[PDB]
Amino acid sequence: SDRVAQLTIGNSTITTQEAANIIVGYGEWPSYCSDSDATAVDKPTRPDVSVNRFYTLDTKLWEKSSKGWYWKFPDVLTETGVFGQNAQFHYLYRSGFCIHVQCNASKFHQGALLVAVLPEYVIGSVAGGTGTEDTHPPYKQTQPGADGFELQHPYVLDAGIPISQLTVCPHQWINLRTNNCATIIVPYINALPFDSALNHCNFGLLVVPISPLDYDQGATPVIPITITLAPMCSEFAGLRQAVTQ
Amino acid sequence: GDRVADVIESSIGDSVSRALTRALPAPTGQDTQVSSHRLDTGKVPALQAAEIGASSNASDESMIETRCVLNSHSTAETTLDSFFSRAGLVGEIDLPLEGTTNPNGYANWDIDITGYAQMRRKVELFTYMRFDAEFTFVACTPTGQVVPQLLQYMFVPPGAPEPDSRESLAWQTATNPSVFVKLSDPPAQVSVPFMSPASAYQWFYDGYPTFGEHKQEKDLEYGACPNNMMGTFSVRTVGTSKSKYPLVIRIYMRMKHVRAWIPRPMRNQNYLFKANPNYAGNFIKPTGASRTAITTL
Amino acid sequence: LLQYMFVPPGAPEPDSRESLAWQTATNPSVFVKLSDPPAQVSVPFMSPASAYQWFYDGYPTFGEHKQEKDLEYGACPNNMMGTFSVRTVGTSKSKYPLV
Amino acid sequence: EIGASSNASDESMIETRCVLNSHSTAETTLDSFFSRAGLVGEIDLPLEGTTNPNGYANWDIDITGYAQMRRKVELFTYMRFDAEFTFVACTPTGQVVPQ
Amino acid sequence: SHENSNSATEGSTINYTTINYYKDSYAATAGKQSLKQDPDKFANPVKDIFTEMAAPLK
Amino acid sequence: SHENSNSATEGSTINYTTINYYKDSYAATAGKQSLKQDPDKFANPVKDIFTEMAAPLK
Amino acid sequence: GFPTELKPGTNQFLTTDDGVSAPILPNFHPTPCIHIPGEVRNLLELCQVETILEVNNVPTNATSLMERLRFPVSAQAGKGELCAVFRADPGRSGPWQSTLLGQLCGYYTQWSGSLEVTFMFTGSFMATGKMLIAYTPPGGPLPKDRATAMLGTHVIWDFGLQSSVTLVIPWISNTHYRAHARDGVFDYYTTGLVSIWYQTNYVVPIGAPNTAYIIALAAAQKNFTMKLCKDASDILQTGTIQ
Amino acid sequence: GFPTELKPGTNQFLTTDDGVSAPILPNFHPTPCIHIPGEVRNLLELCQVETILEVNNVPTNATSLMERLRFPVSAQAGKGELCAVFRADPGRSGPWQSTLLGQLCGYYTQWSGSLEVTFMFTGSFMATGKMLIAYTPPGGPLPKDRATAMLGTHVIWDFGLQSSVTLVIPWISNTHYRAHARDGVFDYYTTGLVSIWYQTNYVVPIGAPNTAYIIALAAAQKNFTMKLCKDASDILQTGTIQ
Amino acid sequence: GFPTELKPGTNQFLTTDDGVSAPILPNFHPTPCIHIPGEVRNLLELCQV
Ligand SMILES: CCCCCCCCCCCCC/C=C/[C@H](O)[C@H](N)CO
Ligand SMILES: CCCCCCCCCCCCC/C=C/[C@H](O)[C@H](N)CO
Repeated sequence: SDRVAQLTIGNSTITTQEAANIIVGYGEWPSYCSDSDATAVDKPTRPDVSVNRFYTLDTKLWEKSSKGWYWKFPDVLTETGVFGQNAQFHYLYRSGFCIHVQCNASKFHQGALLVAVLPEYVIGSVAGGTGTEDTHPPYKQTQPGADGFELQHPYVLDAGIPISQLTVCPHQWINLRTNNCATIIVPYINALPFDSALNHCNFGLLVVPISPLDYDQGATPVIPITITLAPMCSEFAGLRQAVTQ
Repeated sequence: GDRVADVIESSIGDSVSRALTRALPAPTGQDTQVSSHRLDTGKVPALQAAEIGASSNASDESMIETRCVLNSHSTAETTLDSFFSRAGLVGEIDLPLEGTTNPNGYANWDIDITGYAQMRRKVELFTYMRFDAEFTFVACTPTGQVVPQLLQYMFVPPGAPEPDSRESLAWQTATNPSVFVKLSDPPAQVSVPFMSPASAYQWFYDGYPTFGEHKQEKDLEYGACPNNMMGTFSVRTVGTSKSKYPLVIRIYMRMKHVRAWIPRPMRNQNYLFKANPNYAGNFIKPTGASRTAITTL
Repeated sequence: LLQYMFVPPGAPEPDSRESLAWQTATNPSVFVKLSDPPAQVSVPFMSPASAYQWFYDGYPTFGEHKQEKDLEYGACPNNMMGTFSVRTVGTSKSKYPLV
Repeated sequence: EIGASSNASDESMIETRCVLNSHSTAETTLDSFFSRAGLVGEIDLPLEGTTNPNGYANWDIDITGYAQMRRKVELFTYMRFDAEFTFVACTPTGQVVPQ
Repeated sequence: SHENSNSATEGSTINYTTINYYKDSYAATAGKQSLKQDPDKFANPVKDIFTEMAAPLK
Repeated sequence: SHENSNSATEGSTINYTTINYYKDSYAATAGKQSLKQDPDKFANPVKDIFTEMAAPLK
Repeated sequence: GFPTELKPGTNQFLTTDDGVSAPILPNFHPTPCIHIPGEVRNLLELCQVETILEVNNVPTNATSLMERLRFPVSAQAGKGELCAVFRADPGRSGPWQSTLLGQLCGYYTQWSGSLEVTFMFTGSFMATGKMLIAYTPPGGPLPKDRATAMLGTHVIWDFGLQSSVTLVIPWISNTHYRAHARDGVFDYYTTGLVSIWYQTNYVVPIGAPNTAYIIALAAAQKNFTMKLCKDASDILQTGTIQ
Repeated sequence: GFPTELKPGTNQFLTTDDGVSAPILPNFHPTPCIHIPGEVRNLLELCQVETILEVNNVPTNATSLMERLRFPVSAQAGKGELCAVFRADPGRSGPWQSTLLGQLCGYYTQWSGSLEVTFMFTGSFMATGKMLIAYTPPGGPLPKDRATAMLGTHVIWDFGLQSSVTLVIPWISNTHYRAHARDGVFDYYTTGLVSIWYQTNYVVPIGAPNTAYIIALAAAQKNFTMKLCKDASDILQTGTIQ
Repeated sequence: GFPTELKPGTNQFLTTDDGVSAPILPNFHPTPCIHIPGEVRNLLELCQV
C-alpha cells in the first residue's frame, strides 16, 4: 500500500513535484462491503492482501490522429497484465475499485478527454456486413490486452450507441486546460451475487478524446496517459477438476 | 503462534444519525449581501438572486389556492408503468385450411421482443428489468367472420420438449398447463409469472439443459431451430382431423410490475439481427436532421 | 368482428387498412363482435386549457387568426383534435353491409 | 457453528437472502405434486359403427389407463383424496353442434 | 406477519411480500406509511448552516 | 362447537371437521394456531446438555 | 339466474385496461430480488442529467462525424459578428434531437425543451476574450447587431478563470400550440432563439495555438413535466431483422 | 340485468385452476380416518433417507445384476492408481438414476444431486489399508496423480476401526445452466467429479480372503430444494396394458 | 356458474341511463380548472334577468 511495495517509482516522464492531485469526495476508505447470498452448494472465500496495493499498467500515448481506447474487466486482472498469480485458478470473483487517471502536459497544449465506465459493455464488433446472429462470439477483439485498443468509429461507439448520451454513466472531464487528475470509484455491478473467471466480463472503461489535441510546432507532440487501479474488497475461491493431488 | 493479520478498509465517525419522521418542508434560507450592484463594474455582469421557499397549500398558509391550471387533469403520466401502458400486437400466428405455412394445425411460437423493433428500442434503455406478463388471444377468419370451433392453448415452460406433430403426446401431457375455449366466446385473458432463473432478464448461458455462454466447446446455442429454450407457446385445432375454416390468431402482451436498473444510452443505429446488436459500420448515418449553416438556421 | 380505436389530438391519420397506425401501441383500441351488446365507453377532458374554445389549439404548428406560419387545413382533417377510426377485422373485405 | 434463523431469530438489521425474492419456495407439497389434471377418459361416440352404436357408453374410474399416472400414484400404500371431473365434447373435426 | 425476501434470503425486503387473494377482493405488493420495519428518512442533520464562511485558510 | 372424528369415533381428531358452506363464501378442513384442543409442542426438556462427557465407565 | 342485471358494456375488449388476471402456475416462487444499485424510479432524472449537445451539425459524412459536437472560436474577426444560433424546440429537429432530453420528448406532446445549459471551454491556458450570450423570448426577431442583443437578457462570458457558464432559459406559455381540427390548413409555429456574439477579439500570447473549441451541454430542472403519452413514430428499422 | 359488467375472461377453461366445486351426494359422511402411522407430510424426507448407490454399473445381463452395487478393493496394485470416478448429476444418467434422490429429481428442473454420502466396508476383520477420497469443484479437470488429488479437499480413510466414512459435497452456483432460446445450438455442460485413490496397498494376514467389497450410500440434508414442477417423461410402458 | 340468477332485464340498451363507465387513458390529469367568474349554477336566473 502507501505508495511503495515492489513498484516504488513516483515520478513519471515529466518528473513532477509539488504534492499530488486527487480531490477526494468520500471519507478516506468508507468501510468494507457486503457478502450477499447464494442459492446452491457453493461458497467463496477471501484472499485478504497481495491484491490490496496499487497497480500501474502501461502508458498509452495521445496524438492528433487519436480516436480513443477502451478496456475490459477483469481481463487486465488476469495474466494479461501485471497480475496473474491468483486470477486463473479460482472460480468466483467480486471487487470494488479505486481507479485513478493522471495526465500531464505543459501550459501551451489544448484538448480535453472524457472518462466513463459502462457496465455490461458488450461490444457489437465492427460489424458493417459481418453477418452473425449467434454462431461464435469473438475472443480476439473483446479481450485485446492490458494496452486496450483504439476505437474504429467513436461517434457510434463501435457498437451503434451514440457517444453524445454517454454522460449518463459516471464520468469526469479530463481537461488539459486546468487539472490533470481523475479519480473514480466503481462498486460491484452484477445480477448474480458472484461472477466467474470466464466470459462473463464485467464493466468496461472508456476514454474518448472529444476536444482534439493541438499545439504549435516545436513543443512536445505526444502527451502520455497514466492508468492506475486499486481492487477494493476482492475475493477468490472455487475449484474442481480432473485428477487431483 | 499467529504472526500475520491485516484487513482494515474501514472508516469511523459520522456514519448515521438520529431517527425522525418529519416529511414536511419549512421556510429555509433568507438573504445575504455581497457588494455594489452595477452592470459593468469590472468583474462579472448578470448577477444573481435568491428566494425563501413554499410548498403548495400544505407548507405555510393555505389562504389562497391559485394553481397554474384549474385542475385540468392528472400530473403523473410519467412512471414506468405509465411508459409501458399499451399492449402491442406481438404475435400474428396464421392458420390456413391448407398450404405450407402451418399444414398440420399445430403452430409453435415463443416469447421475444425482436418481433417489434420499436418495442425493442423502447425496452433496451436499461440493463436489468423485472416484470410480470399477461396475454390475450383473438381468433378470426381472414375475412373476419366468427365460426363455431374449439381451440387448444398451452404454455410450455423452459426446458420442456417441443410438440411437433398433432399426434405428439406432449399435447396430452399433464405438466404443461393448457386452456380450452371456443372462439365464439370472449378472448382468453391470462397471466404469466416471472420465469427467469435470476433476478433480472439477461441472456447468455440461461437456456438449454447443457452448457452455454460465450466461446462454446460443450454446447450449441441452436437446440435445432428453437434456439435459446425458454417460455414458448403451442396451439392446435381441436379435432381428430383438419378443420373447416381458415384461422388468424393474434397475441397481446402486456407488462405489469415493471422495475428497471442501470440506464444506458438508447441507440443510434438500425437493428440488424437477433441477440447480436451489430450495425451498418460502412453505412453509418447521422442522428438529427442536419441544417446548412450554423450562423443561420 | 369489429375494431374501434380512439385517436388523441395530434396523432397521424390512418388512411389505408394496411397503415401501421392501425397496429400502433399508443392509440387505445377496442375489439368486440357485433352480436355482443354495444360498447359503452368514456372519454376524459382532452382540452389543453380550462374550457372548450377553438382558434390556435390544434396542429403541432402555429394557428390563431391572420395566418402567416400555418394553415388551418391539415389537408382535409381541419383542426386536428379527438377523432375516431374504425375497420372491418379481416385480411380482406367483409360479407355484409354495415351501418 | 452456533445458529441463526432468518430475520426472525436474532437481530433483523440486514436482510440479505440468497435471491432477491425470485419466486415462491414451496412447490413440493403433495398437492403441488398432484397439480395438473390429466386427460384420463377419451370416450368416443360415432354416428354409426361398432364401438358405441346405441348411444350409450359405459366407463369407470381407474388409473391403469395412464401408466405414468399409475407410476406416480403407486409410491405409497394408503391414500385419501377427493376427486373432480370436467367434460369436453367435440366433433372429430372440432366443430360445436346444437345437441 | 412479515417475510424477509420470501423464504430465507435478504434483499427483497420491501420489494416482494405476500402472494395474492380471491378473484373479487385481491391485492398486490407494496409498502405503507404505518407499520414498517424501519423508516429510512432519518438523516439530514444539517440543512442550511453558515451561508458562505466555511474555511478561507489559504 | 367441536366434533371428534365426525360423529362418534376417534382418530380423525384434527383431520376432518365441519362440512362446507355457500357457493360464494366457502371453506375447508384444517387447523389454526389459536383455539386448539391441545398443543402437541410441549416436549424437549433437554436441548444441549453436556458437550461430550456422558459416561466413560469402561 | 341470480338477482342480477344484464350489463350493456361487457363482452367487449379494451387494449388499455386491467382486471382480474389468471396465474397458470400456482406452485411457484420466483427468485427473491436482491437490492442491485442503480434502480430507476421514474422516467425523469434522465431529463436533467448533463448530455453533450451538437450545434455545428454541418457534416453529414462518416469520418468528419466528430466535429458535429464542437465549434471553433478562432481569432479572425473579433468585434461584432455572430457565431451560431438555434431554436428551443426539443422534439422537432436539429440539436435537441441528439441529446437525451429530446429523445425522451419524442414520446410525449407537452414538452418544454428549455432551461439551463452549460458551455465548457478548451482554450490552452493563456487565452483571454469575452463572449456575449443572449436569449430572445418567443415571438421576437433575432437582433441584427450586438447592441440590440445586449438589451433584454444577456450575459458576458470571459476566459480568464471561467472555463464554464450556465445560462438558464425561462418558461412562458401564452398562445395555442396546435388546435388543428384538420391538417393542412394551419402552419403558424414560432419559438424564441439563442445567439452567440463575438464581444472582443480572441487574445493569445505568441506561442499558443490559434483555434480553440467550445463545447455545449444540456439539461433541465424540476419545474416542467411531460404529458399525454403518445406512441413514438420512427424509421429505426431495416425490414430484415432475423 | 344486474348492475354487472361483461367479463372478458370467462367462458374459457384452464387445466391448472380451481374454483367453486359441486358435490353430487349431500347425504354422505365418509369413514372418519383414524391415525395410521407413517403419514408423509412432504415430498421431502425421501431425499435424505439413505439408499444404496450403484457405481460399478458395468454389467448389463441378468444373473450378474448383483455386482452393479459394489466394487472390489483387492490387493494387486496398492500405491498410486485410481479405483473409480463419476459425476454429481442426479437426474441425467448413471449412478444417481438408480437411487431415490435421482428418481425424485426426475420430476423437477432445479436440482443439486449432491451433499453427504457414506461408504461401508466389508473386510473380514483383519484387513488394514488406507483409501484416498477427493472431490473436484465444478469447472476443473480430474487430477492425473494422487498428489494433485491430495490438494484442495480430500480425506484419508482407514480400515483399522472405521467401517464407515461420510464425505459431504459443498454446493456452489455460478454459471447459467441452460438459457436455450432454441435447441441444438448449445452443448456446454460441466460438473465437478469425485475420485477414489489407492493410498496404500491392501494388507492382510495369511489366512484371510484377498478381495473385499466396499458399498456406497447416498443422501442429502436440509439445505437444497427442488423447484419448477415439470412433467416427467419416461419409457416405463409396454403398450399392452390390459 | 356462480350462485347467480338469470336477469330478465339485461342485454338491452337505454338512451336516458347511466352506469359503470370505462376510461380509456389512465395516465392522464386534465388541466386544473381555475375560478373564472360568471359561473352559472342553474338554468334559472336567466328567467328573471
Ligand atoms: C445475447 C443477447 C444480448 C447480447 C449482449 C448485448 C447486451 C447485453 C445486455 C442486454 C441483453 C440482456 C439484458 C436484457 C435486455 C432486455 O431488456 C431483455 N431482452 C428484456 O426482455
Ligand atoms: C373558431 C370557431 C369559433 C369562432 C369564434 C366564434 C365564437 C367564439 C366563442 C365560441 C367558440 C369557442 C368557445 C366554445 C363554444 C362551444 O361551446 C364549443 N364548441 C363547445 O363544444
